[PDB]
Amino acid sequence: MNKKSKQQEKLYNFIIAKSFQQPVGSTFTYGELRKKYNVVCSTNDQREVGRRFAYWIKYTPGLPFKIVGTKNGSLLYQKIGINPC
Repeated sequence: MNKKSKQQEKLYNFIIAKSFQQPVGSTFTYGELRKKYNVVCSTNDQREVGRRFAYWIKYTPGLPFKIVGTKNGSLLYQKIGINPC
């Protein structure tokens, strides 16, 4: 919608790109990707992006990711292969 937080858009755009850059087979959590973000942001902005990410990945079809378990109380994702055959 029209109104939005510039700060969360930036962190989210980064998390998305960083997830796609994961090599095939690698496992990761949101917090592992978040800690590689160079800019400081509030805990509030971290958790909002975390949840927008957790639902993007779980309900957007055709993404090269799946859930494989948990790690340190967070969901554990895995980058999977994109190009069968």
